[PDB]
Amino acid sequence: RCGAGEPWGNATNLGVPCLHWDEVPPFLERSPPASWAELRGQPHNFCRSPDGAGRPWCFYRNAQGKVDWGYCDCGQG
Repeated sequence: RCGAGEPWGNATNLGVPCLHWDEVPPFLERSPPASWAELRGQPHNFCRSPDGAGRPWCFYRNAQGKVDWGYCDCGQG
């Protein structure tokens, strides 16, 4: 019990901040499950999920310099 597909906003609930969708570098460190062009949150940052598993996700940037995507659910591992 924590939140089934809980979009914690501009940070993954596990505790890692989401980067802006238009600020996603061409050299991405993690590969997304599909094209995310239609997440349509380009100007801003925020957990996005049209389909997949009814579970929002964002691309997060960590303080180690990496930019990968993560599920906004509740520590998805």
